[PDB]
Amino acid sequence: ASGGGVPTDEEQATGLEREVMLAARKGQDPYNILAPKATSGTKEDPNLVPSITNKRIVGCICEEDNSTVIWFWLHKGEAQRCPSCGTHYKLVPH
Amino acid sequence: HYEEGPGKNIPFSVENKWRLLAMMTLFFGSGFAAPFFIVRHQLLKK
Amino acid sequence: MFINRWLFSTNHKDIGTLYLLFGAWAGMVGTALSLLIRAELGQPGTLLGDDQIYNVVVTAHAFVMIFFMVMPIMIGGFGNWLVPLMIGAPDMAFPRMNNMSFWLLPPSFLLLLASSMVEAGAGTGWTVYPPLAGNLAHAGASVDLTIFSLHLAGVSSILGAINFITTIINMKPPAMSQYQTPLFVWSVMITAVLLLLSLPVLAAGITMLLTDRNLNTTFFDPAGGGDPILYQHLFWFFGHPEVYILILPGFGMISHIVTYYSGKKEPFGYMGMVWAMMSIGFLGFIVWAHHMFTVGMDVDTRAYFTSATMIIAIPTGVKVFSWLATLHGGNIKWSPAMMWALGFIFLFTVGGLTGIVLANSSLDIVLHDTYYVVAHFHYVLSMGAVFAIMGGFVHWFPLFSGYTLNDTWAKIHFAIMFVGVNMTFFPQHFLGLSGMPRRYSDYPDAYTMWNTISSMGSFISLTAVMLMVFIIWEAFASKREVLTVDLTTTNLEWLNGCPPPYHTFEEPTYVNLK
Amino acid sequence: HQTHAYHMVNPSPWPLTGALSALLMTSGLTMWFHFNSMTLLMIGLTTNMLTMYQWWRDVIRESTFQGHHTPAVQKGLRYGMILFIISEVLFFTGFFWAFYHSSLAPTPELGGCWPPTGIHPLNPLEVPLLNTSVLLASGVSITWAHHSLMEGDRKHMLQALFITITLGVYFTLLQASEYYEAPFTISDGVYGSTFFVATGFHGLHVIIGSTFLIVCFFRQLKFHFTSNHHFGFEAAAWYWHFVDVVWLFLYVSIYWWGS
Amino acid sequence: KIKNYQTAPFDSRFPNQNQTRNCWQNYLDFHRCEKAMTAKGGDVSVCEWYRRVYKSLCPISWVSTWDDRRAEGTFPGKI
Amino acid sequence: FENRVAEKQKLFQEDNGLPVHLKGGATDNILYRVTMTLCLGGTLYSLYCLGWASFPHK
Amino acid sequence: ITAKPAKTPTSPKEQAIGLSVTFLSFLLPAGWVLYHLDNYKKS
Amino acid sequence: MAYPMQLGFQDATSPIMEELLHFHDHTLMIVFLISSLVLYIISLMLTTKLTHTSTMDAQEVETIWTILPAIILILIALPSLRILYMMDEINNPSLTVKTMGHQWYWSYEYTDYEDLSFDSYMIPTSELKPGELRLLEVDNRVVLPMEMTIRMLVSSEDVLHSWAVPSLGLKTDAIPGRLNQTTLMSSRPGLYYGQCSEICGSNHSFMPIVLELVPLKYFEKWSASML
Amino acid sequence: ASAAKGDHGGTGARTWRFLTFGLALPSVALCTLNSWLHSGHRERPAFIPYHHLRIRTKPFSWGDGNHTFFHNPRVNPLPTGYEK
Ligand SMILES: CCCCCCCCCCCCCCCCCC(=O)OCC(COC(=O)CCCCCCCCCCCCCCCCC)OC(=O)CCCCCCCCCCCCCCCCC
Ligand code: HEA
Ligand code: HEA
Ligand SMILES: CCCCCC/C=C\CCCCCCCCCC(=O)O[C@H](COC(=O)CCCCCCCCCCCCCCC)COP(=O)(O)OC[C@@H](O)CO
Ligand SMILES: CCCCCCCCCCO[C@@H]1O[C@H](CO)[C@@H](O[C@H]2O[C@H](CO)[C@@H](O)[C@H](O)[C@H]2O)[C@H](O)[C@H]1O
Ligand SMILES: CCCCCCCCCCO[C@@H]1O[C@H](CO)[C@@H](O[C@H]2O[C@H](CO)[C@@H](O)[C@H](O)[C@H]2O)[C@H](O)[C@H]1O
Ligand SMILES: C[C@H](CCC(=O)O)[C@H]1CC[C@H]2[C@@H]3[C@H](O)C[C@@H]4C[C@H](O)CC[C@]4(C)[C@H]3C[C@H](O)[C@]12C
Ligand SMILES: C[C@H](CCC(=O)O)[C@H]1CC[C@H]2[C@@H]3[C@H](O)C[C@@H]4C[C@H](O)CC[C@]4(C)[C@H]3C[C@H](O)[C@]12C
Ligand SMILES: C[C@H](CCC(=O)O)[C@H]1CC[C@H]2[C@@H]3[C@H](O)C[C@@H]4C[C@H](O)CC[C@]4(C)[C@H]3C[C@H](O)[C@]12C
Ligand SMILES: C[C@H](CCC(=O)O)[C@H]1CC[C@H]2[C@@H]3[C@H](O)C[C@@H]4C[C@H](O)CC[C@]4(C)[C@H]3C[C@H](O)[C@]12C
Ligand code: CUA
Ligand SMILES: [O-][O-]
Ligand SMILES: [Cu+2]
Ligand SMILES: [Mg+2]
Ligand code: NA
Ligand code: NA
Ligand SMILES: [Zn+2]
Repeated sequence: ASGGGVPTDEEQATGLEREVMLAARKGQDPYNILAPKATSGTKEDPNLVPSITNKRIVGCICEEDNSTVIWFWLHKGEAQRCPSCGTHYKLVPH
Repeated sequence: HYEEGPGKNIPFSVENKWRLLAMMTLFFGSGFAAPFFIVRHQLLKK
Repeated sequence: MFINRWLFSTNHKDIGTLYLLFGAWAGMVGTALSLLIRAELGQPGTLLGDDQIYNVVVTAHAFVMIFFMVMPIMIGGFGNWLVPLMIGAPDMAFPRMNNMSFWLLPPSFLLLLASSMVEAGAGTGWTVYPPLAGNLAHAGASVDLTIFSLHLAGVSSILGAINFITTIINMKPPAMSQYQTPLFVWSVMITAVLLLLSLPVLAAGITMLLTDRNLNTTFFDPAGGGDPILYQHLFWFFGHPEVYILILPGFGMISHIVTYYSGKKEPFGYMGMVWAMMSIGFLGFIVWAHHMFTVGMDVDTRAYFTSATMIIAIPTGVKVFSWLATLHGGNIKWSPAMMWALGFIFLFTVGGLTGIVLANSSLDIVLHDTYYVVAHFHYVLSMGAVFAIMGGFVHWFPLFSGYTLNDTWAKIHFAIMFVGVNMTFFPQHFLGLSGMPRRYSDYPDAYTMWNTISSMGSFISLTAVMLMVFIIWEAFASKREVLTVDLTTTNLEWLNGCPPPYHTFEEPTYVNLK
Repeated sequence: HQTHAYHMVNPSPWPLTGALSALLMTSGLTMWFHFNSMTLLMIGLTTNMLTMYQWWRDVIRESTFQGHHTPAVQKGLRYGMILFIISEVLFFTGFFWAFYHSSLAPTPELGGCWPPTGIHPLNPLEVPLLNTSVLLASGVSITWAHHSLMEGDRKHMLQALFITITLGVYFTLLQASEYYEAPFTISDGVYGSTFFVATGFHGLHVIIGSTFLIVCFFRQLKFHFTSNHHFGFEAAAWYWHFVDVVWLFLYVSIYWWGS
Repeated sequence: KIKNYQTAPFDSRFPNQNQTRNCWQNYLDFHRCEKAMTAKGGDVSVCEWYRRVYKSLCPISWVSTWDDRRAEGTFPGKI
Repeated sequence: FENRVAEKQKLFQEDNGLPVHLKGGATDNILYRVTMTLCLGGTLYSLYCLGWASFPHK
Repeated sequence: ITAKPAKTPTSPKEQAIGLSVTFLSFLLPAGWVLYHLDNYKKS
Repeated sequence: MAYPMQLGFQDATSPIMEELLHFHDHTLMIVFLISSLVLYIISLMLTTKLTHTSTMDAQEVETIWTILPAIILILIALPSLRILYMMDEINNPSLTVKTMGHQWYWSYEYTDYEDLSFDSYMIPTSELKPGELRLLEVDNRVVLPMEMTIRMLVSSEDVLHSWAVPSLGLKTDAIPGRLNQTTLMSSRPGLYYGQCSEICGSNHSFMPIVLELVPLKYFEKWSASML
Repeated sequence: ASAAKGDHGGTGARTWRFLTFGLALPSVALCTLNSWLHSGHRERPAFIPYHHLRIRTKPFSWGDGNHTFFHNPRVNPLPTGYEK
């Protein structure tokens, strides 16, 4: 007797769960669930780092499989470089 | 919110160093004293 | 607000602070108990009473030092403070369950204290073997209070283990694989797996002891077809993983401290260090009967346990040589934390090597239940686990508090403690080789000289412990606030300042994949 | 405001009340065993149940009503439950080790044989076999309940979950009757010790698992679960399969092989 | 057949450190042999080897307890 | 039964600053006070019992 | 590490007080118990 | 027995104890060597202002410090296991003696021939005869024939104890309900001392073991007089 | 094993309900029948005061101290034998 009566997430998810679900449907990631994919990282094509404030910590895995992560604050303004490999990052506050 | 910063992220006051000395004295001293007084307690039974 | 913050916490840093305060208070209890031991033994004859009061002290000394000082400090204290910061996580996975892991410990400690106050205490050894710990030879509530103390400590650590494993697997930045997490984080994960698997077996065994004592079961009572040796297997199936639980977070802290004060961005041989900690964790589950070489075990079983135990030297040696290779070429900073870590490398190695002597079941026949075992494990615990705790405490005190220690006082403290622990325990090798048994309140006259020296050493360590308290007081009294910390690019836990805000990583780190 | 998906939990008193309930239950068992009194124990059991009720109440408020269980949070709870079950497996492993240690090497006090002289084991083909069919059947019905929930079928989810619970209750009532009818007791040497402590902890977990299923039943009646989000149901089903598998090991080891 | 008995010899059935079953088995064997002889008329002297072995190996208190329980009817081994 | 999850969502998301364990209303406060009173009074009683049991009683 | 000068400097005399108080808090209660041991045992 | 300021093992009284001494010398040399090498390398790493702080390749050197310790372990395990199995070999005893642990004393049974058994208690310090050893003498020693293979069987009638004689290399736990076997052979006459080696309560420190090794004919006459 | 049954294509509630009512509950019903046929008391054996049974190292914390928790007078003797 295949009937219904069970709510769906679309009907009943709420709060942050619902925000995450609705943004994923738009292909957006405001809650940082996905790893961002790097650009070439030049001064012309810096990695664009979104932030809700005017600084954010970056971790730079300089080469694939490095076990050491290089951590630094990225500030609003001119692009900064990773102190180990020089790849460029620029803050995009919003 | 809660207080942030040095001297504020702890459950004890460090505003006065001499009150702090008394508190730390009671705290660590009570731990160190307890086994001696339990030994005394057990000796004064049998 | 005070109750909300400190009794109702869901914050990994405040809960870490609670654990550090609890473990420091326990360390004073355990130190007092160690001084009572060495006062009893400091001259021939009887000081306190017969072996019952003496071995209640010995038993409480061990439980306090292991369950209430080392594990709360390393796992509850450094683990809660550092693990979420080192992976950029906003807290632990189960922040409210985390708080219950902490608050189970004061009741566990109260139960231990109760055990020693009622009747004649639990004079059993921390191994609590029956039938001495059973209801005829230890009638009354003391042993049952000890069992329940262990039950609560065990629940605390099992739920903490679930928390740490979940946090470390699930809450890293999405680009960070397990092979981009710091070695201290690895060390806590592996410790948590050992806790998860071993403590339930202890819990089963001590529950059987409880029912033999109170419900007329006979798991360990031959009159019912039980076997005292079964208890020993269940206990030591936990108890060997337990000593690796006691050292692994120490290994993790030592890796960070040696890397940092060598001026390096990374430890030498990272994947070998991960491999070595996992290998040690695994081999630590298949060697437990080296605690049982004199119980009447078949020769082939003795051969297996001898060989399996010795194999652990190979991954452990990789870690020791990797620490030395981390120093190699460093810009060495002779900080107090570095002194603790260098003392660790050497003295842990001495204690590991006497453990390899004991792994040889033929020699262990003569060395088992003598002070040679006591010497082995105090080199790895008093000069290993504790040296790593002191090194990490001095290194990260400015992060946790925002204030600096006086480094000269901290070097003085290290020097005193180093003399004290070595004077205490090095002569105990001679006492073991020459046949002095464990758990004795007095000894044949020939053993007097080394017992006298050993007890004098224990008083030097007391002076170091008292000076430690003053040094912490002086730091909070003077209020020198931290400004700049070097090497933040490879020590993420410092990058939010000192102390970090209550909430960190509300915005997570950006790590891309490429 | 956060831009990660994890749950910052409100400051909560239940960790402290839970820890104190543990103190009261253990000091209460001590008082009962040694000082002829149940007072502290009854207080501890009461505060333990109150703590569990309000804590898991709050988890429902945080998820169904407040939306804090994002996929990242749910994934953590999945790991949490799996690790919890692993710890419970190892707890039972200690009792199975005790059972095999004593039965593979029966001592002279037993007659040097297993089962011991004077022990008359239950027939594993009577109620023990029935109990086996009951838990196995409930593993089938809880799977039907799970599939009905994922397919959006409220009525058959409830029916299947009700049948699962009924079978859990049936097992518990059968086991209670078998305990009363058993001619051996927990004091009948290591045979009675291993039998009752191992099947006893198993029975406690059946009761725990049944209670968890009943919680899911009433949350389902109140429409808390969606067809895609229902981790409390999944966790109760995993725990239920764990209870079923421990039973099969007990049946083969203690009831059948050890008879 | 002929003595010169000094102590119980090595027994390949019981080669390890735990000799409990060696004591137990020779106790059983002695009393089983004894029972068999006393009935059919014959001589307990054929049981003598088991008697010497269990006496050599078995703690006095075990023998004493086992003897008491046989007299009581509570001995759990089969004789 | 009808689905009233929406009204519970409104109740527990109300912007009133209450922590989740008190956010249902006055019954939460009562059950909290009962729980905590039993726990603290029971803990004091356990300490009295320790005091009693720490000495011999003929 | 670098750090600010002490906000509330602890002079050598103040340290001598803090150190003496710390040591006495450990030594005096234990010393009292051990001094009176004979009294406890002989009871 | 141990003597004042003793550093190492008691002198060997049995061939197996002599094997243990040589094996311990072998192992201690390795322990000293590795400890000293680690201390020396620490000091080497710490005594230069030359630096090299860039990434160091680990693969090659980890072969060395895995293979060399594996070889060392094998060089320990080989003589270790040889003694283990030699210890275990069949020997054919001339005599069996039981000892039963109790709180707090040992009893002994010599029941190969007659029913001989007695208790053996520490001599109280206040009753030592001049020149006797505090905490070590007993009232009734375990008299045994020298130069003969003896089977000792060890059990307990209450809690765990452990029956130990360091100069013969002997330590066998005393477990109620269990009968543990060990073998004993003294190359020399004399008095050989040991102490209870499993915590057993109030007087654990005070239930010692004293073997008295004499020629067979003395042992036989002593045995007859103890009936 | 493939057991002996055999019905997939895209697993589902319908199949698991089929299994519940067509296999699982019938098996419970068969085992329930089997058990009700073989119930009925068995002769309680002669009492023998074996020392490895009816263990009492400490009185139980209920009752008179000498009765197990689910004591059944018909089949559970006391250390002194069956009750009157
Ligand atoms: C290693 C921990 C740090 C050191 C701690 C304290 C340092 C003290 C020196 C200690 C400095 C290291 C020298 C150790 C050997 C000294 C005693 C000896 O001759 O041992 C002999 C054996 C048994 O041998 C025998 O049967 C023959 C007896 C021969 C008698 C000759 C007369 C000797 C005169 C009396 C010596 C008094 C001993 C002093 C008593 C010392 C009281 C403290 O005993 C033993 O096995 C004891 C087993 C110890 C196992 C741990 C090994 C750790 C080695 C670390 C060294 C690294 C580099 C050193 C350099 C290390 C510098 C840090
Ligand atoms: C921190 C805690 C800790 C640690 C890490 C260890 C580590 C080891 N332990 Fe220890 N042990 C204890 C704490 C610990 N132990 C305790 C508390 C007891 C007693 C419990 C009780 O009875 O109360 C005990 C008891 C104990 C016994 C039982 C002895 C007896 O009771 O008779 C044995 C026997 O094998 C043993 C062996 C070892 C070995 C082989 C290691 C190895 O892991 C050590 C490996 C390390 C090294 C070998 C050094 C570094 C290596 C190199 C530089 C490489 C080259 C070396 C070689 C080639 C050899 N330990
Ligand atoms: C972590 C474990 C640990 C530690 C650190 C110690 C430390 C000490 N132990 Fe302990 N000991 C055991 C675990 C430990 N012990 C165990 C398991 C046993 C066997 C029990 C049994 O037989 O059943 C034992 C047995 C044992 C005996 C044998 C008793 C016997 O066989 O009769 C002796 C005798 O000398 C002894 C002495 C000492 C001494 C003098 C110290 C001193 O080194 C202590 C000196 C002080 C410290 C090490 C500081 C402690 C405090 C802190 C580190 C807190 C720091 C605060 C902050 C960081 C804020 N111990
Ligand atoms: C002798 C008698 C001794 C008796 C001692 C008793 C001691 C303790 C008293 C216990 C009181 C328990 C009260 C309820 C605790 C519920 C914990 C829970 O459910 O914890 C959950 C995590 O653990 C998970 O999932 C998975 C883990 C769930 C664990 C549930 C509780 C188990 C307690 C006993 C564990 C024993 C393990 C034994 C193995 C031997 C949730 O974590 P929180 O941080 O809360 O929330 C995070 C938010 O995002 C949720 O919205
Ligand atoms: C946190 C650590 C706690 C450790 C727990 C240890 C166990 C505690 C249970 C002890 O409780 C006590 O038991 C006594 C014996 O039952 C009671 O006295 C009762 O019995 C006495 C002796 O007959 C009489 O004097 C009194 O009338 C009567 O109150 C007493 O009131 C009660 O408090
Ligand atoms: C292992 C940890 C402990 C390590 C060693 C402790 C060092 C001792 C510090 C001094 O302790 C004090 O010593 C006094 C004696 O010097 C005692 O006074 C006692 O003796 C005095 C002198 O005879 C009398 O005036 C007092 O009334 C009488 O209490 C006093 O009670 C005790 O606090
Ligand atoms: C110690 C444990 C018995 C525990 C018990 O008495 O309860 C037994 C059970 C299975 C045994 C193992 C298995 O028999 C397999 C191996 C047999 C070899 O002869 C010795 C090592 C060997 C790896 C054994 C070591 C040890 O005796 C084990 C692990
Ligand atoms: C009330 C509810 C109707 C669904 C809805 O609320 O919309 C129905 C549907 C499923 C029903 C339950 C299930 O059919 C299973 C059970 C069947 C028993 O005969 C009665 C109780 C029993 C537990 C039912 C109670 C009640 O009638 C339920 C819960
Ligand atoms: C919030 C606080 C708990 C304090 C605590 O955590 O220490 C309060 C709130 C209500 C209080 C309880 C009751 O409502 C009132 C009881 C009588 C007194 O007013 C205080 C004790 C008393 C038994 C209280 C215990 C405790 O102090 C409670 C529970
Ligand atoms: C393959 C693995 C990880 C390599 C990586 O992906 O970075 C590495 C890390 C640690 C290595 C091991 C350790 O270096 C220790 C051993 C060293 C020996 O030279 C080979 C085997 C040896 C056991 C190594 C095998 C292998 O190369 C391991 C296991
Ligand atoms: Cu007997 Cu120790
Ligand atoms: O345990 O080593
Ligand atoms: Cu070990
Ligand atoms: Mg021992
Ligand atoms: Na003494
Ligand atoms: Na699902
Ligand atoms: Zn980079």
